[PDB]
Amino acid sequence: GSMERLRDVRERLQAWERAFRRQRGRRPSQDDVEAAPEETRALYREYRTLKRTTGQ
Repeated sequence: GSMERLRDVRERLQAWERAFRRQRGRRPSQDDVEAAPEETRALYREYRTLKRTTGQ
């Protein structure tokens, strides 16, 4: 179905958390969070809130 969206999102999330926890090594800040666009913000905050809350 959505190969372009899934590919972009999947890659965006992977790289995101990748370098994120690599340099940040902790919860993000309003500076980096508000730095990203709406779409990205939702995606990041989504996997971030789910991963942080859940703990998986």
